[PDB]
Amino acid sequence: RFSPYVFNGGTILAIAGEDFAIVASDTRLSEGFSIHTRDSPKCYKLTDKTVIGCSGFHGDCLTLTKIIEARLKMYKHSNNKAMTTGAIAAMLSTILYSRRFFPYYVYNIIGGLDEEGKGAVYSFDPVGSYQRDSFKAGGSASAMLQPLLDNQVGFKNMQNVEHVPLSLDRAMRLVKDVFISAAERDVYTGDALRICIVTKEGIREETVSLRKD
Amino acid sequence: TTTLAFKFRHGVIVAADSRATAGAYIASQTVKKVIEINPYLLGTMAGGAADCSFWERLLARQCRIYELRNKERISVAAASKLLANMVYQYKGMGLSMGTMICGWDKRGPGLYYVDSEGNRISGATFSVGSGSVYAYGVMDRGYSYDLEVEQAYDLARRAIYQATYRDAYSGGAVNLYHVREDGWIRVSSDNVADLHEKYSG
Amino acid sequence: TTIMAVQFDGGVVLGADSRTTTGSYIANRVTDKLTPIHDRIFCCRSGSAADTQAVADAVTYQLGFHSIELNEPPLVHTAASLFKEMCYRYREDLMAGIIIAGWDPQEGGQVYSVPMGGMMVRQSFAIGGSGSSYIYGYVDATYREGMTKEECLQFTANALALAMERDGSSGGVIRLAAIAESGVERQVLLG
Amino acid sequence: TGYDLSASTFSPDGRVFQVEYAMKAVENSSTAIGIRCKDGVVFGVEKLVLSKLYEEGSNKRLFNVDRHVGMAVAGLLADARSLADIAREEASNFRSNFGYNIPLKHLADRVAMYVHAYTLYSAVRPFGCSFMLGSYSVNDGAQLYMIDPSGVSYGYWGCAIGKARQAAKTEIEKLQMKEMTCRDIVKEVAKIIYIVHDEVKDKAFELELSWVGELTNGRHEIVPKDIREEAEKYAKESLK
Amino acid sequence: NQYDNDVTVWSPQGRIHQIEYAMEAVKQGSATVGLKSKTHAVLVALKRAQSELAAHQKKILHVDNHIGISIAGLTADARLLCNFMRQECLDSRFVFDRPLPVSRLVSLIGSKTQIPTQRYGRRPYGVGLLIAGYDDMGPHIFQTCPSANYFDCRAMSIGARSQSARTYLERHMSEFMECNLNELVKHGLRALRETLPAEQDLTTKNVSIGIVGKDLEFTIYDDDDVSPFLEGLEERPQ
Amino acid sequence: TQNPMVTGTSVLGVKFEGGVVIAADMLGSYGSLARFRNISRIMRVNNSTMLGASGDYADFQYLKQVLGQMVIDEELLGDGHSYSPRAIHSWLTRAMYSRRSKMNPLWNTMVIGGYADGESFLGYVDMLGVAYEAPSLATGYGAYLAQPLLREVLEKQPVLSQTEARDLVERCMRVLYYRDARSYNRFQIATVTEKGVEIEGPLSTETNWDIAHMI
Amino acid sequence: YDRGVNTFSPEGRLFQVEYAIEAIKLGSTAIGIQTSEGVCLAVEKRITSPLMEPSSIEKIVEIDAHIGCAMSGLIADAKTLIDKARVETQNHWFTYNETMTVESVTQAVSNLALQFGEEDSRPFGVALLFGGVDEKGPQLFHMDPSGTFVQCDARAIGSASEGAQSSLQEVYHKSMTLKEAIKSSLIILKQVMEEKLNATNIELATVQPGQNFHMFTKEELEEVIKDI
Repeated sequence: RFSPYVFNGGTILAIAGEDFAIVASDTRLSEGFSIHTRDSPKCYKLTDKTVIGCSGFHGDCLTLTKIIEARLKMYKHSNNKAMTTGAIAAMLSTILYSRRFFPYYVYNIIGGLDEEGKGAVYSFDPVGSYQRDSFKAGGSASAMLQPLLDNQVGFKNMQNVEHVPLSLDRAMRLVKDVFISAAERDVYTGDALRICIVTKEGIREETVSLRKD
Repeated sequence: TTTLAFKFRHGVIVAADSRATAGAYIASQTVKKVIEINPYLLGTMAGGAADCSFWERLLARQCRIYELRNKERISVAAASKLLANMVYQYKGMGLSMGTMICGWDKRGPGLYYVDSEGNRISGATFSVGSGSVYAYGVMDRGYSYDLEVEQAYDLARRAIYQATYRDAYSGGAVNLYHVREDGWIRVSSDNVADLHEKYSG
Repeated sequence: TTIMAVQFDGGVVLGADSRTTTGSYIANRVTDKLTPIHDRIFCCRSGSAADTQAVADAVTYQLGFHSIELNEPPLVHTAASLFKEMCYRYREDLMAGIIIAGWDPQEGGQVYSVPMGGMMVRQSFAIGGSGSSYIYGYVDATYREGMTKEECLQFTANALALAMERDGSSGGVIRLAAIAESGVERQVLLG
Repeated sequence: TGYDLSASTFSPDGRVFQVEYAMKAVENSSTAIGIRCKDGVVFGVEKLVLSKLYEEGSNKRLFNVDRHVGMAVAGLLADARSLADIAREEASNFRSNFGYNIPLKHLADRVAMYVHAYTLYSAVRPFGCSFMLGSYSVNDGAQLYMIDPSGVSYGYWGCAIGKARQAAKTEIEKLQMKEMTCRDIVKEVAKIIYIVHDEVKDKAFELELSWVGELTNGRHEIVPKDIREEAEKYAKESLK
Repeated sequence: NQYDNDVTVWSPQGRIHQIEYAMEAVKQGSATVGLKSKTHAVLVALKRAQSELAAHQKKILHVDNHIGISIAGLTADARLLCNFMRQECLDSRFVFDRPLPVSRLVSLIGSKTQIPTQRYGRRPYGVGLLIAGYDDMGPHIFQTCPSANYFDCRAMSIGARSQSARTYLERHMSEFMECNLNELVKHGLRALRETLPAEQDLTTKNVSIGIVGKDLEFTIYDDDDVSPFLEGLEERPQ
Repeated sequence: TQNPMVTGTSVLGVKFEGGVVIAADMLGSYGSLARFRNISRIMRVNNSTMLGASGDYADFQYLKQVLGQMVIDEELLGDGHSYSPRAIHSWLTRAMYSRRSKMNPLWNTMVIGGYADGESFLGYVDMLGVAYEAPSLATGYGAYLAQPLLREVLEKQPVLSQTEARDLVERCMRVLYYRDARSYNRFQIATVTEKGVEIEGPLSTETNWDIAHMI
Repeated sequence: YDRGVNTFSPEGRLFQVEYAIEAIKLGSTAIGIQTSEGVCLAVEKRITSPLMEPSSIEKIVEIDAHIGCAMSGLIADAKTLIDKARVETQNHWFTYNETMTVESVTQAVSNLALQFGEEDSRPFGVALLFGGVDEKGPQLFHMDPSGTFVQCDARAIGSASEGAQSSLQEVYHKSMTLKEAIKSSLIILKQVMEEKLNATNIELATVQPGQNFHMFTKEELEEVIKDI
């Protein structure tokens, strides 16, 4: 019959830093056993201090992106100020519960800066719960990426290894290596990488290619 | 997932794990399940996250409106009653929600149990989740009314340790809240591995 | 069941079997499968019966009302548009084999086809019905561009003859319709 | 008179003053004429700049409803805009439900019923507009219509709507309308607009000319009036 | 005079006096002047206050990234049409994913305001909009009316005693078209300083200036990018 | 539409320098019977963009009607503004999404090609609301068959000429005639430029059958 | 004539709104003063009977934990508006996890301060003073029945507001302190009131950024009274 869902895939990564938020994602849009394109960035710049990525069903990703932009403009044009990160998190959670009985089949990650100027990653689920964490991997490559970030960021399951805070460039090298290592084994991953970095001075972007198969 | 709650002479003990998986895949280890409703009300997250979060936030809204209209702090049975009447309006439509309602009352301590099946009851001990029966066993071993404060703390800590030990769907940090007569207070947030080293020998 | 519509230079030529069946039982041995809407425009139906009869009644209503408000002869494409709109509006419930044809003063004879889907197309010839695939097999063999009236009558005669002979649901008797500038000539043949 | 309040009541002699007051409201508005030729319809509106505050190309009373149908309104402007929207909506519905171009008589009857329904009830007023409808078709030719504020809608060869309603059709009828192509009728409408009210009561006016017919292949648009510049090189010769 | 009560009733001269009373209600607003160059459209309004301690009531309010409006007349209808304006912006921003042409927006404003001028039960809107925008063909300065006869201009001014402003626009509408932003803005306040009695001077706190450009987003200013615009002036020729 | 009665087939479109060429065939097959062997499957929108689709042809007629009404509406605004093809792509995507959200799909698979203001555009719209941009589109089985030829040549050469693209479309339609059961040896080529929109005639292919002489 | 909300004047204006502004005047007075240390605010109760329990009549109500209010005119229109603000504040915290700032509160109230309409009811008869602390420090806000909302630094309302504003502009400047503004306000109160100032006549409402909770003074106000 008509099915309302299809799995487009995707891979979204986020890291909460000391004063930074790094969000990176591949740009492959595929379906079944074919490739639609090799250029579709899942990352989107909302404000100067907020970047969202959306994987899963692609049409709901586009629609949700547009509705979120609309409500951003509503809040600013009503209240003369931009949102914080957690306010956007609460708003997205209320929307995802507002379509409870016909869900968005979409994974969501909001990264950005708080009002203290520190990194804050809000993870999500297709029904609309959320929490402030340091790092998440969204998409089909979630399990391929989470234990390595437990190894490096959390320093978990290690002995006599002290806690050094994560710098910027080390995190960049981490993101490049984890997407290479996941692109070696995942099929929904490759050809590019759209890396977005949130500082206290704006948004930086950077495109790192991958293997072409 | 395993929560429990038991009241005694000096208020109410509330403890839970922080593991919330996605089927056979663990999503997180640090899910703060015990939702802070007010400076005087505490709800938990028991089976399904979005329903617990949304309907307890709506309950907090309605409690604040009640207080601002009546200049008066709401009772606990009131909160369980409003929550059951709100949730019962979607019966059969597939909401999973099994939280508990705790708070201090003019009658004193308050402990109610609200399901998405609408099973609004009071009681003295409760435990919700997949590994809840483990917690029932170890708590009803260790239950009395005349316990002390550190006794109840170590009791609930032992309880969540046993529940996360035998069940696979439970783990993470062990939260521990304590309701008083004036207001609730976070006691601790203990990790399981520390408790295993501490209690194993 | 099997319906057939051929235009020529002057006008159009229609044709159908009769034999309205239910299951394997013939409910009606002779049936007026072609339906006048306006005095120069017919339609011939297929699929379910009651659906097509209700659609024919509603189209007759709207087209007569529209033609009286114009105080002018209607267009064949207008009735094609009305059938297209009403079939597409309720395509989840309808099974229509409608073919609209008829002479027009502005545009001569025209033939439009509406299948079960709801699409609308102008053709030089049309089949329709479940037992139509066979004469559809040779309608691209025997047809010649630029027939006369008698050639079209003989063409549709052999077409409906072979369809009524071969198909089980088809059969009955041959009904014909001749529409041009002049007048409407209907006859019932057998052979 | 008195007896003039609601649009549903009658008078003791039997007419509606709301209709009459709505009719002579358009009398004070600008002069707008129209005339057809043997293969097209020409519009033309005497339009005025206020003093120095306009832009010459704003708020043009020559609308364009359909591909081949447009208006030449006069009266209250916003009411004409609303009625133009209703005309666009009706032409869209006919195109949706019948798949070809709207015949002008049917369109005029539907708009006339809309006008009449707004004359019927008491909660609304009659419209303060009076406009033209021109069209062209290869199977129908040129048809030029005319709609009062009441709803009486029928056809002409020529018309005028404004102050000089009589004073334009005084000399519109001495035009040899049948044997002329509309390119001549362009400078005809130019001289008709230019003769009436050069400088008398007001200071300055401005000319627009809408244009539909066989030369546009069924299109309806404003002329390139600047191209071939038919008014002023004839207007300076029409002052003597 | 018994017929001069309601919107529906035609006058025996045909002039709806409800419309002219709405016009006179509009004429009691603040002074404001709108004027464009070929590349930059600037609208400048005047603020007023209830008291000395009180703040100044703002006139220029934001609408969209390329649309901003002036206002004179009622405030409830102003925010009502503001909400409708923002809604009409973000609807086509959602559907077509483009910024709007200004002309169809103001036609929507006229069609919105037509029904409260024809039926009974709602008064016509006392409104003083001056709308600056950027479609593909550059800046536009439109003005409105309670009669919904929206006007396109190159330089207008509405409110109280705006006639001297209009004469200033007459004697500098040849000059507005070529200059850049700075002297364009000080031409605008060399209309606003004649919208005042001459025994006082236009201060900081009473004025606001909004510039939208063909590459510049619509931005409102108050005293702070305006103290740079308030220098570069001479006194009035007393 | 739950069940498509009369389906089209694959539609091919690709950019080149200053234009986009789109071609699809003329077949109205119902199930397996080629019932309607002379149809048009490409709408010429006003001056810049252009629509080609697959799937249920009645739905395509419906969208043809609605888009024609919208385009004629904006042209009769008389404001000098038209639609960018990306605006059409946005509206069509929103329309298909709000259509499928009510559990009633329009069985379509659409290709929008448009050239406006120097920049080419080639847009895709799915039934499920999946919409994106691509230098080369191929729908239905075309994404299975002629898509690697497009991605071969565009990787080997990122830009093209008009003639190279036209010959490449000819080769891809020849291939789709070679191994698609829902294909037919009669097709129409449409090309947009800055000079306007042109639909060519019902062209044909030239096949080879020399492998049949082997066993 | 002037007979209804759906008819202008030959010169302006409503002519229903004007009678609402006239219906401001009947109420008891209230004074708030914005100070960067925090917003102080005062009111008169106008107690009739000793049976009339003084803490029961509400003048300062609590909308948010850092937002006060004061009412002036018809009590029940004010109660409706307070009810709606109490709803809407909570919805803003709901949908944003933050405090609705007081200007945005007042925009939300003044959205239907004039939505008066009986077909397609009457306009409201109360003017309101809003005091609160947003991110930009303390805020003091003054609206009207006509929805024409503006910020005021030290606004006085109601009966005898003329000489109140006069002697207020006599004493006010920008850099006032807290208790000085408190005693300066209650001086003006006991100049405009008719009864002897005591613990039951007036009540104060003080909000501070470091003292956000408890925007009220209870019987220490006696001690503030006895210092004059």
